[PDB]
Amino acid sequence: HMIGDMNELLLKSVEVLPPLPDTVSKLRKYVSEANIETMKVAEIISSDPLMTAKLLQLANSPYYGFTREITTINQVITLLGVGNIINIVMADSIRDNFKIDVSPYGLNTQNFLKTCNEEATFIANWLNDEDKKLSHLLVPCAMLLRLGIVIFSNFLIQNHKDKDFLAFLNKNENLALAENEFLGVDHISFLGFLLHRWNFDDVLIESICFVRTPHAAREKVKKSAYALAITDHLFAPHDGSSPFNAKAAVALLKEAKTQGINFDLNNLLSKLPNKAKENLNKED
Repeated sequence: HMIGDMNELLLKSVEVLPPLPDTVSKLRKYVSEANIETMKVAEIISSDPLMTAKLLQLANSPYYGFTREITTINQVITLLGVGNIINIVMADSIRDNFKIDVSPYGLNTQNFLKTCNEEATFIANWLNDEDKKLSHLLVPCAMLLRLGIVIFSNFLIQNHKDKDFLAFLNKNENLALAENEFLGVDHISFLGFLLHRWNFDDVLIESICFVRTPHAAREKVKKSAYALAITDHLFAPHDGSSPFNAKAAVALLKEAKTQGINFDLNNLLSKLPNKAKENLNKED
């Protein structure tokens, strides 16, 4: 009600975040059957929005003295070690009631999580050769973006507003308007508040915050804001890779080029998901 209050409630709601059950299963299998490879651990974590957030938070903590300097899952693994990561992923907060459930947004949770992994996979596929440093930054950006609606959904469910929210959203078809109506804030703004409070790096934060206006970001944030917006047009849960959104992704690559940010047009096109490729010529 007071500008900034909702932000603090939401913050409290994510003081404990569980891992995805799939992360727990994959990590337990890999560990039981292993000596440890960091890359295999990274591959499991990198598709988990919740662990991405908690692990980056812990890694940017004053305890380690690299505050606001850790932005990648590889850096996280390097700083934290696999031992801490295992212990955090296997942990069980018995009394904790965090719900991993995007049904308030009209989404199938299992499909949403599977598409998160396809998006993570796409980013690496698209950029690991072309711009490896950007790929390493961008996967966490995209996962953190996806965490927005996971946090919002849990909050709505904990507070018995999820049904009213879904009804409103089903009827009105605009996420930010529904969020402002029920929470007083949108999830992208909240992510900016949240990630600043948790000592994340400013370029990562601002890539997320400027995803809707990448041209308006600071010069050093533009490349990643553009790349995140391209990805989001392709992988957004509600309308990712629609004719409109597929075209809009390609267009954005060409706009970034006008400012001397060089994405290879052909490389993106050849790497587009099938849905997007097939939609590129259809009417909006």
